[PDB]
Amino acid sequence: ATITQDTPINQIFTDTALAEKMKTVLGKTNVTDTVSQTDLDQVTTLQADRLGIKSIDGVEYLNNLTQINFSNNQLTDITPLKNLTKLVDILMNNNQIADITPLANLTNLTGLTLFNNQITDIDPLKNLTNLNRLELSSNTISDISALSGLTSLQQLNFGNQVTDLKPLANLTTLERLDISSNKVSDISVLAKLTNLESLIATNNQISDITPLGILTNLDELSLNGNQLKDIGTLASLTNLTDLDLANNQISNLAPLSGLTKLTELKLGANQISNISPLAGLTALTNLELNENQLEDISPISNLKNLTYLTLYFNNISDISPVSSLTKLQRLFFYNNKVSDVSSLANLTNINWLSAGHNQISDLTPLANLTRITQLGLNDQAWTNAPVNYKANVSIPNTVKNVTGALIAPATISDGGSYTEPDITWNLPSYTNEVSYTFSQPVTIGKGTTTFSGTVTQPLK
Amino acid sequence: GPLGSWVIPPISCPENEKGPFPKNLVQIKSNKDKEGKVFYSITGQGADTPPVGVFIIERETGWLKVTEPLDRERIATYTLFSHAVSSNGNAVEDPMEILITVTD
Ligand SMILES: [Ca+2]
Ligand SMILES: [Ca+2]
Ligand SMILES: [Cl-]
Ligand SMILES: [Cl-]
Ligand SMILES: [Cl-]
Ligand SMILES: [Cl-]
Repeated sequence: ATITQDTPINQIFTDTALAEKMKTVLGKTNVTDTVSQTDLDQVTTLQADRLGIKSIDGVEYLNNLTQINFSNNQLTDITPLKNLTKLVDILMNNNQIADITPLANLTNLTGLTLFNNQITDIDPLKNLTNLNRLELSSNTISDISALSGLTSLQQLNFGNQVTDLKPLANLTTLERLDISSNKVSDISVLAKLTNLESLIATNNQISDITPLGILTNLDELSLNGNQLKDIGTLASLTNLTDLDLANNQISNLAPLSGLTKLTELKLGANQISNISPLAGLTALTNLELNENQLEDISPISNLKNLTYLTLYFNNISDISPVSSLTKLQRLFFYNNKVSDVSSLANLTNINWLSAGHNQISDLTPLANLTRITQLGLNDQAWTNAPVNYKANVSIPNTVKNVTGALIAPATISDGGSYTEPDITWNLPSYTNEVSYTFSQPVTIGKGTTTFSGTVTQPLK
Repeated sequence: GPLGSWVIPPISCPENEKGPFPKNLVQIKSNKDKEGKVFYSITGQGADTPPVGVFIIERETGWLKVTEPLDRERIATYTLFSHAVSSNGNAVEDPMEILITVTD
């Protein structure tokens, strides 16, 4: 493919978006301006991403191309690349490519990015043995037998129907792998990938992690959204710094106790009632413990490096163990049983404070947390100690804003009324309980919410 | 107020990251997901305004991902917004401004 006479750019590059790009690459001022083969020979790299290109017809004349970026376009047919054998890197994620047969003879390729396309058949990749980086996630690939000979791969992903991982067996140079969202259960082959440093395997059907036992070079592991219960194997992975085990069925955290290099640990949406095994994980800056069965959190008291902590959707009454976590910047404990927030006054650098659906009646301990930018105090609820039923029965309102002033009730049950500080009822006969609600917008620092709730008053 | 039921950690990504791309940054979450199915989306710089698609979000899972290596000297921060809409077509949260900082 060679230009033998000065030819208009728009007659070489037929796609109108690619002609416009090439006009600029080639230093011209009109897409009808003529160019020669020596003009086209000057083009060794091409960054043509994000331009609405449908066809790359004309690339075939760019005889000196070594690198291309056609990502984020509308490419289908990639036939024009077939004879650009000097190509060593291709970026073509986010297109509509199905047939990659044109890539089969580009044997000098070391990097190939094809994620988010319409690829099913990867058999043309068999002869690309020089590949060290290959991205195939967000496709409809179900068979990786074509990858079996790509023994220089260091970075790899694929998707989304690859259940048989056996073809990875000889890819011992793999350092970074992502097999997320492939409905994979059997990860036994991974034991062979002894140089693996990062394994991402979210949203699969993994229950047996024993194959990871000998993968002691792992520093990053994500098994978020699987069916894990027994995590005993993880005790061997002492180089782990970033571990995600969220959305599983884990109860026994003892295997994690010796993983002292962990800085990020995600355990949300499990079956944890005992975090005593986490007490020695002092390098932790991020810890997620939401959606468990926690009550006692006293083991968290030594984790002084924590800047991000989730505890929402537990059964915690005593939040006080967070008082020593003075570096905390974001704290989330919506849906717990906390009434006493006195200890939070110690979290002077808190920015995000999410404390809705607790039993909080008094905001005064939060008054000085002026670095707050995001706040949540909705839907509190508690039951007062019982009082005696009388026809003209009154109780003191105990709901206090950040200023210390009482918050007037929004609603009062059984036709009751309010005048500060008493809520008074007029009941016909005996009733076992009355109630009231409150709803008050409030800002602390720059964080805004509605401090609201429902107070139940039993009558004996 | 603005926080609503959002659960988001601070987001920073080193420049010149090694593949494979796309890479998961954080899993954006709204606890309105306890009331019904929620669908996540992102708008702004690096999402639907230039450079488009540098950051993407997986609609059902909330996984915020980066699609390519970053360069601090080229863009040092991205100002994005996360959105959460129910299966009955209504926003369940106010959109949250997320500042992504590109580090060393
Ligand atoms: Ca959840
Ligand atoms: Ca740089
Ligand atoms: Cl270019
Ligand atoms: Cl979680
Ligand atoms: Cl600090
Ligand atoms: Cl909240």
